[PDB]
Amino acid sequence: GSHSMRYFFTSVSRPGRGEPRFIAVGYVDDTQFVRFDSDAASQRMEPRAPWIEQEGPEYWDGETRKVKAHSQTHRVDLGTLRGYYNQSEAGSHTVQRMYGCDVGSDWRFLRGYHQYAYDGKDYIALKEDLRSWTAADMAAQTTKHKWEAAHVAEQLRAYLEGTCVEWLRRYLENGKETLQRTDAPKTHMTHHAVSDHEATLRCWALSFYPAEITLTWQRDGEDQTQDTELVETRPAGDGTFQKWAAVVVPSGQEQRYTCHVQHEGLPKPLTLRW
Amino acid sequence: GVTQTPKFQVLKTGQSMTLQCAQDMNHEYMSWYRQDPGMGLRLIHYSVGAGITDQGEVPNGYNVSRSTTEDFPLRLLSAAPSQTSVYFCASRPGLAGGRPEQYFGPGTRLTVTEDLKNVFPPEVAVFLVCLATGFYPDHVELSWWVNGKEVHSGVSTDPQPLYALSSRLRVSATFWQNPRNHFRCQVQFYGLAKPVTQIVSAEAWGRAD
Amino acid sequence: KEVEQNSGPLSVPEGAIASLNCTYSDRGSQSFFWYRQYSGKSPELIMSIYSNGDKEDGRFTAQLNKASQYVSLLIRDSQPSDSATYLCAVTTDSWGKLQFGAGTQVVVTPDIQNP
Amino acid sequence: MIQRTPKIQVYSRHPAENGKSNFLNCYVSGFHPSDIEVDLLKNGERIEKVEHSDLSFSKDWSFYLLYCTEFTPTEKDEYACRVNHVTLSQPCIVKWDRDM
Amino acid sequence: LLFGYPVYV
Ligand code: EMC
Ligand code: EMC
Repeated sequence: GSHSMRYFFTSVSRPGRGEPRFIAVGYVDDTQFVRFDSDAASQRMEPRAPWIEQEGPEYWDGETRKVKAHSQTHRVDLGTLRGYYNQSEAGSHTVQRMYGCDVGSDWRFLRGYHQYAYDGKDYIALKEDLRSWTAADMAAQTTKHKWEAAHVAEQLRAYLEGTCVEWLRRYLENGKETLQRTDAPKTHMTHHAVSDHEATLRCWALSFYPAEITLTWQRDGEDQTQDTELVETRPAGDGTFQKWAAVVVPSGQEQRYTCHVQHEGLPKPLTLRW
Repeated sequence: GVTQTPKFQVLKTGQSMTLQCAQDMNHEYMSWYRQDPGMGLRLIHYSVGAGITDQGEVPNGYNVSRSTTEDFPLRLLSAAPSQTSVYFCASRPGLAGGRPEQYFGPGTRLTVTEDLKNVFPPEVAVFLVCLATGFYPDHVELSWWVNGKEVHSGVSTDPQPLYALSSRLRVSATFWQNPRNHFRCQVQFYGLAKPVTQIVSAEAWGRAD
Repeated sequence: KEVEQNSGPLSVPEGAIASLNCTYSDRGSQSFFWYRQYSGKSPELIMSIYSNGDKEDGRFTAQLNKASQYVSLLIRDSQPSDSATYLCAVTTDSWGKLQFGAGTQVVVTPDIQNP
Repeated sequence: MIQRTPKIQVYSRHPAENGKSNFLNCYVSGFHPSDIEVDLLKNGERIEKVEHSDLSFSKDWSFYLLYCTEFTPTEKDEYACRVNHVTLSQPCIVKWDRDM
Repeated sequence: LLFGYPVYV
């Protein structure tokens, strides 16, 4: 019964078009609870879950301030990075950052994270020991020394191991009904005959939460999933998820094929026979 | 670290004055406080970056700028008697560093009067105790100087002027009863009639008895 | 946000323990400090705690109880030079405002053996 | 720099039954850069009252977004999604198929 | 709750 809290930040330069775009989103498992968007009206950190609303003036004032600090640091970084790589002022660039923490079944600290990317790939990441940095290139080395001198990992470690887990637990309790919930998938199959000699079986998992799930096609031991089509687990729109897998089984062997559903809301892994 | 000038300052209602402050730590966040006996420290103004400036708890009567990141001057345009207090300047790294610690500057003591007739330097007298009396404002730096070299060993002056101020220098009879050693009680006054900043001293020689 | 500090003057004999308490209101506070201010001087930093626990470096010991929103400072082996007024400060972020307590005065009286 | 083509999925929130109210979804995922243009279509015309989500991304830095519109499906109505991204030489339209 | 000490790159 593990959990995790994560924050995602996105920065995009707008060449010839003013200030860059800044989006910040916070999540507790698969459930988002806050957001900040530079294009939005309020210009403050906002709630996206019902349980975060009864937090108070001091919470929203502080979160707003802190989100503006991150936007400022990012806004400045876009210029810095273009400097390091000597890029033109003509092109648009992206910076993304993520950090959070995972707690075990007992809600005690497990893992801590802090990654940073530029133009879609890793630039610099804190190591699992929360005391070291991994640089992606010579330019990222500049940042690494700069951060070592600035004592940043020291600061993150304190946060990711403490505050982060302290607050997560706070949210877990406050969102007791929503977050600590677990929904088993409403599974079923479907068969689409292409012709007299070509059949398609589709395993269907629907209405499950969290999104963690693994679907496997197996013919009494046969590793068919190696040749199975699986779609990215998608959101239904009401807090639950959906996913499916399908294989082209030549008419006849279809009844020997069975699907395997894996989800935390199911005691024993379901095996559906056709 | 954080340096700030002047140390002391007397002004009369209406006079403008600017308290300079500087930091060489490459900090982006500097602030100004005033410390009064009944409230403790109170923020006046602060700045998180160059060109960004915001009012604090008691911004009334103060002006402030920040063209560079290294200095953050506090400007009073027309002095007021209520502005009499101790001013501490301080700085934090801001977005330039992960160390949360805020550092204070040495401090500047200011006093303001409405119809100036005051500012009387003190009158020092040695008795071993010393005594500076009748001075105003309470801006004094007092020390003991034996044979031309100040001592700190047995010196114990009062923490804050009672203005008047007392001080002790207790040595045993062997060093005092030596006719050739001279003690001097020096008092540095900060002032402006003619009561300019002065150095009023008193003395006594090691008696023979 | 506000910080409430110990009390008035705390007098302790030279060699004893001087223990100070501090309490804050903003639950989201992330950084905590202790300053020492000698009469007629500027506040000097002496302790910083970023995790809730016991930081005992030097002759000073600092405790942080986030759940109870409480901070401590225990001065072991008290010297009369310790006589100063101690200020508790707390903050949320790098752009947050530092907030101090009214300050608690400590006076370490020296051991006279005979008067 | 990195360039990734979006994977598009047009489905509904609940099993489609003509005449009943439902929600049509167009989930676009795995793209990069972030700028993307998504529209839900009915009989080849733009649907105006469509909601989109807060831009986020996955472990591999690729972005994901959800768009949706409440709707009552029929036997004759046609619904699709229209996505535009720099990796697409021309807008990509994905029709809604009620099995999926 | 957000982190309180971001630093430029
Ligand atoms: C953007 C969720 Hg309909
Ligand atoms: C592969 C064209 Hg949408």
